[PDB]
Amino acid sequence: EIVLTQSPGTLSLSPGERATLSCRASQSVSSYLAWYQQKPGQAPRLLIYGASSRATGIPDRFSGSGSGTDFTLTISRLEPEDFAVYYCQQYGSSPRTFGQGTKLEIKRTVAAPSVFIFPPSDEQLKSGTASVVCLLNNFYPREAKVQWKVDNALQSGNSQESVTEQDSKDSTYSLSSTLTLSKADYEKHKVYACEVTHQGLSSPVTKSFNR
Amino acid sequence: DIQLTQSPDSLAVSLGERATINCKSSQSVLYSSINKNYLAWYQQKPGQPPKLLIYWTSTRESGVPDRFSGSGSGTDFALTISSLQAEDVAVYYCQQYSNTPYTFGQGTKVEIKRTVAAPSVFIFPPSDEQLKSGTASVVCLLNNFYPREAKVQWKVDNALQSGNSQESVTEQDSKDSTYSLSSTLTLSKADYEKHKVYACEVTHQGLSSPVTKSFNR
Amino acid sequence: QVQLVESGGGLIQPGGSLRLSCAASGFTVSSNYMSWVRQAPGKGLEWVSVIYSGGSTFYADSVKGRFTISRDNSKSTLYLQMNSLRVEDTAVYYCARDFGDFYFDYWGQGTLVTVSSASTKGPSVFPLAPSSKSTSGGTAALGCLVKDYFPEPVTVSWNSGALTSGVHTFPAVLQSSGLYSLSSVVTVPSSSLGTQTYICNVNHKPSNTKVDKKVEPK
Amino acid sequence: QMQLVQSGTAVKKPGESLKISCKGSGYGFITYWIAWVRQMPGKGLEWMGIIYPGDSETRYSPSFQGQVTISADKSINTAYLQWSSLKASDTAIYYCAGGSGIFTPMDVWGQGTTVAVSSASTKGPSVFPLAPSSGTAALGCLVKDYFPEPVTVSWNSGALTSGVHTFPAVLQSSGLYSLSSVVTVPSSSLGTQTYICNVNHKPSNTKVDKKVEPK
Amino acid sequence: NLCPFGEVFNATRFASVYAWNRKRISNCVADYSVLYNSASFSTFKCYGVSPTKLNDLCFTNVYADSFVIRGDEVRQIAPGQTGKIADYNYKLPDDFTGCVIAWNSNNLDSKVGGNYNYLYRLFRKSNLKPFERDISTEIYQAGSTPCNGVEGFNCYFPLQSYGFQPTNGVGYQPYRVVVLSFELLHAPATVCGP
Ligand SMILES: *[C@@H]1O[C@H](CO)[C@@H](O[C@@H]2O[C@H](CO)[C@@H](O)[C@H](O)[C@H]2NC(C)=O)[C@H](O)[C@H]1NC(C)=O
Repeated sequence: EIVLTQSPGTLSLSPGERATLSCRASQSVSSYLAWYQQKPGQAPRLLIYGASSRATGIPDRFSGSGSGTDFTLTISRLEPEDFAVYYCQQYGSSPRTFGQGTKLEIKRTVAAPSVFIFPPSDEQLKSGTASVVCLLNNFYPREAKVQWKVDNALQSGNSQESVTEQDSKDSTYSLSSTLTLSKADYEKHKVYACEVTHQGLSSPVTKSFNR
Repeated sequence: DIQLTQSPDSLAVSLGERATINCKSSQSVLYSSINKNYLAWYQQKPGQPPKLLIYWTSTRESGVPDRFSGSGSGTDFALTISSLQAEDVAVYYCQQYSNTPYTFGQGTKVEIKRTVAAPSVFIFPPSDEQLKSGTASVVCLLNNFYPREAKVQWKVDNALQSGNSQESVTEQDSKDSTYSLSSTLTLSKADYEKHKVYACEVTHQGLSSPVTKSFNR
Repeated sequence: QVQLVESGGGLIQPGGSLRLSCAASGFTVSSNYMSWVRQAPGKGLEWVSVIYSGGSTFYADSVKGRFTISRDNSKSTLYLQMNSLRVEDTAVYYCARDFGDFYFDYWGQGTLVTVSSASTKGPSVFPLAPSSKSTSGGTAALGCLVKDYFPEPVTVSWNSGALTSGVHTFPAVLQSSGLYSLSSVVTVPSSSLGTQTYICNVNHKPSNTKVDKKVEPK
Repeated sequence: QMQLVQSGTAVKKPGESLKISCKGSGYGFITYWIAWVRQMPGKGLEWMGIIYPGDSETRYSPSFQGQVTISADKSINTAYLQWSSLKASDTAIYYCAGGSGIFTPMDVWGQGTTVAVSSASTKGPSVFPLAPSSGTAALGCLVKDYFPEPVTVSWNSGALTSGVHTFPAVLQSSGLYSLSSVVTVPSSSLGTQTYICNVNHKPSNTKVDKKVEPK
Repeated sequence: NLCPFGEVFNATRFASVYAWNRKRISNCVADYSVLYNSASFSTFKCYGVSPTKLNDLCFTNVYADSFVIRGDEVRQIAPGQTGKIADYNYKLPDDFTGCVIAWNSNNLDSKVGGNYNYLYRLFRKSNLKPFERDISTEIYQAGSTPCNGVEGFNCYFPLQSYGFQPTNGVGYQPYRVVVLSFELLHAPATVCGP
């Protein structure tokens, strides 16, 4: 077992800049390295073989460098379609192994989230379960702090968050926080508030509704 | 996993006679189909590491006396010792080396043969020094007997005892080819002093009737 | 041109078997190295097995003795027998053309294999009500709540695919109950709440569930 | 022209770790493969596995695969047999055998390594006289409650050897070994001759000279 | 009248594994003691026969196969082994009776330039039968379209070059392997020991 460590875990660069990706190995593989690109929802595509040779149909802006234990993948003049997760694979020793991958995101002006809150549906209330959904729409950067406060009391352990991939048009993220409670617990409270902390917000924004 | 079973388990052959040990193979043992069976015979004297005698079913190891010979093919193999001597007393194993799971036979004990001799039976009461500690050991001695098969029963006040005796048997004597057995009955002082007569009944082929040696506490 | 299409993925109880097929085009499968690579639902790529051009088969340590790779020259299809499946085997299995046991120059679309003792359940679709708390100026937010389904995936459409601008369908989140929950929200003009009609089309093929839920202003 | 030497006798508690050694010396050790054979007390030979020191290729019997590990160090021409959690069943003598190739007869053998898993310590034997109250009479000594083996018993400091029978040790239910050594002497020498049995137990540093005479 | 074992082991140059050389040895006396007691061999593995008992036996012919492979591929020169070398370069029968002698040759067969003229077969539609030598240099057709002798898509050169470098790991370093095979046919014997 030989481990390929990739750095950084995620990379944020604007289009037209130069991206440099690192891939270090547990042992020396001596240029027996390959590079792949995997856009979301798709299979990996071969980019570099032999740690320097370019695969057919790949633009000249992709180059491979390094040998032994240190390897570098450099992309010049980033295009909006050149942003995905890039994996390095070694074939100098069995088993053939991959790295964790490096996420490559585009970079945009800090955009404040638009906070929306949805009370549980009356139809869902009939089944005995209440789910309150808080929507953070079209914000950047991805990092965002969402806290559920019911009757001005912090809630923990009953909330799950989901984050979309970076949008193709506005280069933003969307986040959904859902607070699930039973009807009995739900009807034991009055005010359900979603407090959102983000870089683009001067002060935290709270959207709240009454049952 | 090629199984090797050899017969007989025990063999009694007089001096100057022929001893034969057969080895049966579950599967054929031949490598590259070169008419060479990959089998070996080993000799293990008591308390000594095994020594290789014959390899490839007919070839003697360097220094092996000419009286040893290997034979067989397919799944039937045999080792023959013509003119058995006193130094050939050992346990013989047939071992195959044609597959990664090397296998041995269960072994064949070889003993010289003897005109049946009856055991000399002696009984030893526990010593007074041992009796102070609170444990009593009663020893029954069967000296210079053949064959090895012997039955020893401990009867205290004509009542058969069980589970409190252990027997030990010596190897064959190098000159008169006789066995010796020691049966030890271990009891506490309280149990020992709860009875009067301790008897050792011996049943052997060389005895017309069972021989009993007893003593009174 | 080279095409690789996979089939045979789905839900299976632990210990049960499964066979994955890979239709190949543009090259002869009896003359090329071919490999199976699985990507975990969240983790990285792991090489599973490879078949040489001469017919030799090699397997990873985590799948040796349980996975068997095979090819059918007559059907030009690559196969992967799973036999004793484990929960840890739950991943998306890719079919890739191997170049001399070095690297994968072509990849198939990948099929998802989920191994769990959980049972298939259809999704419950609940409307995310567009209200005063989901509207700001012209921007109005509405969506649907796809909750408590297993296994993945679930596809969500709005107005039968006519509405695609401003639609955000979040990745499914595995709850503590062992089921999946998902939401799909759209952004619409506030003036269209009373005039336009918005319906979310939820389809869950593993349970043969198709739900078209209408969302109305509160 | 090659020889094998193994490690010393090991006495361990159950659950301990053990690692026995087997070093070869001769012309041609490079071609030789080393295999380990287990022989339980009073049992036959059991083949466990084989390793080649040059490349450390370990082939295991299916009966010993997950319960023992075979390694080697080609620098010092030594093979190793290792246990992680010793069990009471592993009480046996282990031989390493020499063969100059896979699927070849084993020519060179080691003297053997004795392994004892008993959950007992070192205790000195107790020597008790056997009463000579017996054509001819017999006397002896009782060596009881000692651990571990062996015990060497002599009569009159090795002067009396004809007619002496020293029985093999027997493992009692207490976990300690017992032994009896007896001699055959004419019944006319009981009052005149003095018979003393010398019992030595080097593991316990015990040397007892026990005089025996009729009661 | 000793057999020329020095020619095989003490050879100035060695052949590639795909074009492995074999020297037929016959009508001579083989003194193996000069060979098996050397300490210069990293691996000396024998199958079916024992070198210590060769100075007494006889054989009709003896074959010595010479080639250069990688350290990771020395494991493949053995009966019942699979791999690129074992399937497409040099295959030993499952009933093989002989020895495989390998020693490191980093000092001899490596060049700082990062390349050498040592080659192995990378592509082949079927595995090699035992003791089979394929020295074809024809473009390997991985598709249905004929290659017409020009390398391209679905058309690769069947051979690959080792990147033997002195700085590589021990596994990547070149190893010289000599395989001794003993042939016994119903015929007069020509190779016997001392
Ligand atoms: C290769 O040649 C060398 C000499 O350059 C041989 O090594 C010596 O061989 C002679 C007999 O030919 C021995 O007496 C010496 O002891 C050997 N010396 C060493 C250091 O090994 C060597 O045997 C030849 N290699 C072969 C025959 O494979």
